[PDB]
Amino acid sequence: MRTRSTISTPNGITWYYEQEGTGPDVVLVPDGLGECQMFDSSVSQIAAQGFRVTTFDMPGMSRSAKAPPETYTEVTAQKLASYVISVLDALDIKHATVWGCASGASTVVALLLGYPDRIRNAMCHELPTKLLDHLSNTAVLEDEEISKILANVMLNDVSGGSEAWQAMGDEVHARLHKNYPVWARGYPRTIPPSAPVKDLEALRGKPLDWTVGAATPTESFFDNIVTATKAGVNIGLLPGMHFPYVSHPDVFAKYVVETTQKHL
Amino acid sequence: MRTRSTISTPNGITWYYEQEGTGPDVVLVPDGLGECQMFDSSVSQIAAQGFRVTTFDMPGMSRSAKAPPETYTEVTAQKLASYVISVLDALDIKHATVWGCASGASTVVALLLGYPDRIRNAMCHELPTKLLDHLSNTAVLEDEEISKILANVMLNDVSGGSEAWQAMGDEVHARLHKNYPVWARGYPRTIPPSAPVKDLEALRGKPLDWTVGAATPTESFFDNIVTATKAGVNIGLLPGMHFPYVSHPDVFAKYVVETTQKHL
Ligand SMILES: C[C@H]1CCC[C@@H](O)CCC/C=C/c2cc(O)cc(O)c2C(=O)O1
Ligand SMILES: C[C@H]1CCC[C@@H](O)CCC/C=C/c2cc(O)cc(O)c2C(=O)O1
Repeated sequence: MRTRSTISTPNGITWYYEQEGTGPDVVLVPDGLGECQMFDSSVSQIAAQGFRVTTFDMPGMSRSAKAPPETYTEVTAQKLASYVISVLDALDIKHATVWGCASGASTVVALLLGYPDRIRNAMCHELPTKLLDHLSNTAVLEDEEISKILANVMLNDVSGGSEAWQAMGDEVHARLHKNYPVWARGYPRTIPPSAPVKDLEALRGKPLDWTVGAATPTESFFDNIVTATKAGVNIGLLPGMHFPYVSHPDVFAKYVVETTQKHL
Repeated sequence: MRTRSTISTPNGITWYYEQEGTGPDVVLVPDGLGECQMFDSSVSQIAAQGFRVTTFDMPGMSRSAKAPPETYTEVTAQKLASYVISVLDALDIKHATVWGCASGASTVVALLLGYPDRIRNAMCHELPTKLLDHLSNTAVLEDEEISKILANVMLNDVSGGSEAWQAMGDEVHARLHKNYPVWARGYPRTIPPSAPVKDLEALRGKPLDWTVGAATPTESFFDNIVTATKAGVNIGLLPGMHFPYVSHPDVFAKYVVETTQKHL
């Protein structure tokens, strides 16, 4: 049985969140698009091994759109880690395993470095460290231009699984549609320079497990692989590209549970 | 003015080879397909910056097909390094900068480790260290079935640039056609276990520059990036996939000259 509800935190944000299961806490942090329905079937699968799985739309996105502007403009890993700690405080989640891709990847690493007593272990996927002009440039476009371009980039290029991406269904793509412009304006200029992965030696020894997409072109996250290896941090592959929890939910969920079990 | 000629080495191989320019020696070793026409426009570009550029079809391939069977069956980095040393002996090339992709990548690092006095510096691209069963399994297919499959894999998937691949023209594709089966039967089962990168500390400090394709899916040469980083070896990207000297000849040739200049 899945809890679907809202909860507020004193930084002005009213989070849509979901939660299933009983056990050690595992938290699934969304990617830049902030849409936690992406995790839907994995939440059930992780929870069915023995875990409490919690997830939530991110601030200004989808059903957590009721939030102040500092919360989705000039976004940084450190700001997002703060937000996620706040919703963990509110849900009384004291010690959490965390997953995150993209801006969520930067969030979970910032979580791990910033709040080490809170984080049992952190799985980051495809941590954006480099400014990409094709993304940054969309921000100056009109909202509806942005949705069209980005919806298409996800559908045809980088879902890692187009049928799975389509099958999320119309409600989700209608929420995504509204999120594309707030993401485009809030994330790509300021998320990469905030990458909390320039201090190699802070990563060393930490309980951190890094993945990249198997089918993702090598240039996108080449740098993650270099950085992990310099720092001794476990690094490997999941199938797909940026959304393995959409395209390969079974392999995704198995990986989250195995990795969490490694750290109980 | 380009020398196009043959020369014979005492291991039974008659090499087709080409050579242009005057300067320090730079040697372009083909990938598994053994076809040196792939380097055509680069040979002129590299040479025009004050190098003597040499290249050749590989044994049992294209115009270097007159060779004994040991030279293109159960092929290995160490065997290939031997073969190229032999043709460098014959052409009286005493010190050489070397490039190689794929089996050529393995060859040039075996060269570097095995004949250090001979190798000024080695650029290796996409060094195959893993057995792939989809490749190994083509070997039992009918020659002509292997050509069709493999011609099509290069054209549609892994060229890194279809137009450029097509533009090489009919003569080269007709030589490739014959090479695909010799390659499939000779290389994929035995080239990877011969990977001369299991001794990390032999690589350390050597004058080696490693690249992978930018557009190449991350899983194919993930392991190169890990291995280079562990060994302090310089590692970066070129555009395209397995054949940057076909798809991006300009950036290929610039990279070979810049990198060679770093080592005079
Ligand atoms: C929203 C996803 C879209 C993936 C598109 C994907 O194809 C582009 C992948 C590289 C960029 C991801 C990205 C980069 C940033 O600077 C900030 C981010 O929040 C992301 C990120 O979350 O990417
Ligand atoms: C000729 C190309 C095949 C291109 C398909 C290419 O996409 C196949 C995947 C990469 C591996 C290539 C490879 C592997 C080996 O064990 C030995 C080899 O000589 C190669 C190699 O030369 O690769």
